[PDB]
Amino acid sequence: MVPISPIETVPVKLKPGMDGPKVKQWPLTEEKIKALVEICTEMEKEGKISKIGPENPYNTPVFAIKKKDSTKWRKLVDFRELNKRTQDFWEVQLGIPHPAGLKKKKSVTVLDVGDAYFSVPLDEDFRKYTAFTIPSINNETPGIRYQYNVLPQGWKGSPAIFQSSMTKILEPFAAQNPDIVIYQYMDDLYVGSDLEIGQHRTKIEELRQHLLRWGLTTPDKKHQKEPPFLWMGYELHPDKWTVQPIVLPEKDSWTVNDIQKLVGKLNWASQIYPGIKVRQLSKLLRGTKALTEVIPLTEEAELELAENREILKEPVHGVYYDPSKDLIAEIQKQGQGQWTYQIYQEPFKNLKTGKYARMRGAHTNDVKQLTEAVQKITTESIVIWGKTPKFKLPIQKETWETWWTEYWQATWIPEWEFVNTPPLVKLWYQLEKEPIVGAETFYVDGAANRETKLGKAGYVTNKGRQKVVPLTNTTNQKTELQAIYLALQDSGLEVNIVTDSQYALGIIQAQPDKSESELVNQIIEQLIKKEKVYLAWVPAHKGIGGNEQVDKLVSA
Amino acid sequence: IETVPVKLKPGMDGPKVKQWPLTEEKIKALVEICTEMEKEGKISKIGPENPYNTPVFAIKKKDSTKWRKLVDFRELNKRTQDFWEVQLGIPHPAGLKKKKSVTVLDVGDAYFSVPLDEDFRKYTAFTIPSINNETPGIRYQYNVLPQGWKGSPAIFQSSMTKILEPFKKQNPDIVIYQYMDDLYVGSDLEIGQHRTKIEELRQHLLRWGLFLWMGYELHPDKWTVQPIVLPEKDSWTVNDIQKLVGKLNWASQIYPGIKVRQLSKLLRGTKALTEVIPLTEEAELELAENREILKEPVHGVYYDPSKDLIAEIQKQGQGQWTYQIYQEPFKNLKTGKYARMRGAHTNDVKQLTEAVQKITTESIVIWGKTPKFKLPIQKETWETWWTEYWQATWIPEWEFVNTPPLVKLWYQ
Ligand SMILES: Cc1cc(/C=C/C#N)cc(C)c1Nc1ccnc(Nc2ccc(C#N)cc2)n1
Ligand SMILES: NCc1ccc(OC(F)(F)F)cc1
Ligand SMILES: [Mg+2]
Repeated sequence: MVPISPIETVPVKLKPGMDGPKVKQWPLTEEKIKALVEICTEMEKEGKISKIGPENPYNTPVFAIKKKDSTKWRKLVDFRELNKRTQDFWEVQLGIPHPAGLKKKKSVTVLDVGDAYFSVPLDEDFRKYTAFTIPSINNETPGIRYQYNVLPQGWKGSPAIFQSSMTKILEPFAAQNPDIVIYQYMDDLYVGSDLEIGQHRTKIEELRQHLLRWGLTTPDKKHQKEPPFLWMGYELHPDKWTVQPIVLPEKDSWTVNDIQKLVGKLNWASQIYPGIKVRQLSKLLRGTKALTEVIPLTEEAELELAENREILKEPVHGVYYDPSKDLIAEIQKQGQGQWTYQIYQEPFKNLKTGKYARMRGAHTNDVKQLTEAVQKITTESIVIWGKTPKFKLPIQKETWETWWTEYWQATWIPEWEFVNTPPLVKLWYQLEKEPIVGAETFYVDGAANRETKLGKAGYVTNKGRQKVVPLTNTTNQKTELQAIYLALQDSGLEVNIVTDSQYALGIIQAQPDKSESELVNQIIEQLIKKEKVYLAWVPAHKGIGGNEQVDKLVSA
Repeated sequence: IETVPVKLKPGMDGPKVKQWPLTEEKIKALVEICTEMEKEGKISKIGPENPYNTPVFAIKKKDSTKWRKLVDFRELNKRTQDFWEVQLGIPHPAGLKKKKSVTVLDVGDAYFSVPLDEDFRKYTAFTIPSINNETPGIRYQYNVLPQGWKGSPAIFQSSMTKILEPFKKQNPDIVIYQYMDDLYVGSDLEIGQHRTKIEELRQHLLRWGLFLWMGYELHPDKWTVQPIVLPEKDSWTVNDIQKLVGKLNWASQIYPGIKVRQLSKLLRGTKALTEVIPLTEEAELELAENREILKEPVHGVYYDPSKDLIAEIQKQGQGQWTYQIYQEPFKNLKTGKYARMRGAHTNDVKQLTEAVQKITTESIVIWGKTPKFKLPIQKETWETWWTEYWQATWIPEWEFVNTPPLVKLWYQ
């Protein structure tokens, strides 16, 4: 015989303080026992399991399950308890490759490694913990006891240990054949290259010879799997990729469940279909969680859906990555906090697309959202391609410069160019850095009774202009905003405003262009109409004139 | 030879911290560095039975053509036991900050000569990721004391003392301070003389079998602070006076004797913001009394080694940044301002990252530990960019300020 290299076992432990599982074996039907005995007899012959003596205290339940329209049985061991007690492992299967990061391949061949899959040796010291019992016929004899010698299907460490073992034997082949790629998924190996077909098939045969050194045979037969591959919700083709078919149901009535499913499909679709929007549809899921509850669609949701149906009307494919070319990312504002993007190398051929939604908060602006979108795309691109794309952004260079230089926070976006593609992101207002000569000065204030919720807001000016308005169902913070609103409303195109409100300053210094607060929105609307606005803060209760006068007026 | 036993803190498991995404050039640099380290026995490949992870990346240090591996051990360092048996902690030299020149050397390479305790090695696990996760990340752990780990200077401290023993007796006026992978050497001599002596020290290291050649020159005796100062003006607008009263009101939380009463009285009326108001005698006296108060140190300020240092930073515009280091609010242990711009002129975030490094350095020199930062930046912007600008071998802790501080005005 030909000596083969053994697979070194991975040492395994239970979690600290925990012992192995001891779980009662369910009674089974006479025929299930007979079928399990047959199955285990064969498995034992292959060295996968061994009979053990009475001294092993451990047990895990075993079941027999029908082949469903066939007569045959399969053994299922329920490892739930042992899994709870087994140490954590390094999980490599997180970090799924994105198709848009793959490189085109002329050939991709699949090899069946299924016989390795069930044959990986298990750490000798851990085997005792895998003990199981075939119940005896009539229970007039001791059950037949076995333990595993190999990684059992369903056990916590099997995927990680099989993956690490396979990678280790593949490493020298990969390293010494830089002209191919190899990827393992379940019991298959996928080997791609650009080689002339003859050379490719030679590489495949050499790979088979390499695996033979560990005793791993692969079928001489021609694999049934061919490109295109259905993989992780994608279609992979030699020169292009897409998501598997996305078909949106028509329904006269929609439930919470149907909406979650609809949004899921749309989210999945958005990585290739440009312009997908989920805002209005996602809303219908706010609160609730009663699953069978039917939600009437708003007109807004109907429109969003119709827009999506149009986008999904015919198939769209992405191309693969060419490392020799720059990555370009282009972004568009879609409205209602929604942003959409395309990443490409050559014009009109996207590698992938995607979307970004505005974060939750009381106030926001387009520039901040655009910035967040840029950071997200950047991070994604590092993951997929290992570099930042060059950005094309619908914001003028001068607008960006005015923004970042004056914004209270440090902020940055990487190399980018303006693309003139409405709607453009712009600054709706900017406050003065110095008080305005010749502009009327409004000293504003407001106050409310916390019990009755009664309040007042108003102003007094250097021209003797004055206003005080009575208010109901209000708060101190609200009256402070109301007072600023009145001064904006009653002044000319240039105005100086003096407030003691740290709350109002905090909001205005954040430069929102939109707010969940009705009042902030009205304030923003007024600011947009001004030519010049200087906002001055002073401390309350200090005897600062015009602030004290209006404080007295509004305090009732 | 002869590993020192190390443990985590009671009830704590090792770090499992996600590797963040790395650029192609950083991955290639790390593959190259780690291949050499593995050959030299410093690190070894590990298997799936090791669940732990600590993030790694690569930097280019100051004036350098080659990458340096930087492991972010922050999580591990928190989870690692403090160091007691021989070492109680070393009284932090108070003279270090008083030296004319302090040069900073990276001595971290010396740590690789000491084997790491066999039972603790698994907790140093790290991963070299692959682009688009197309190949399994490369998994390693340290066989020796890693750079950036809290335990390394502690365990190596015995060896370091012997190495520098002849240098310290030959040069008694010199303060040597070690923090993490850094060695801080102060001297009052002429900078040319200071430099040769630094190179004298380097030879002591190299001769003992082994980025050392580099040095980073500080002059902490030139480090200056920011007292609260008030404008001196011939004519005050209403707006000037409101700004003054605002600033004094703020100052009165720091200095109790501050009074705004007379100055505020000038504000009585409802007046145009740009109108000039003559100061009354009472106003001038008050302003004068306030100025005098502000020339004094703050009352009851003391450093507590058992408390965190907190560092706040404000962006002042035009590449200017102000900062304060404190334990309790309004009792500032240090304040300062950075003007000087090395590159970074179109990049806010690069500027901030450099400010963060300079402040931490000052913190290490003065107190021997790093502050927790309150950064005026959005989390996502910072997290995406900071590693691109990082030149230090340690990393501090930070949190993010989302609400604009009103007090920016007054540190300006
Ligand atoms: C992640 C991955 C999944 C499958 C297969 C998963 C399944 N089922 C097959 C391979 C070979 C890979 N690995 C890589 C690595 C680099 N480029 C590529 N490009 C590439 C892959 C497949 C096709 C096709 N058709 C075209 C190009 N694949
Ligand atoms: N001893 C037989 C055997 C079992 C499994 C194998 O594949 C492995 F690499 F472990 F995943 C390779 C060989
Ligand atoms: Mg008031």
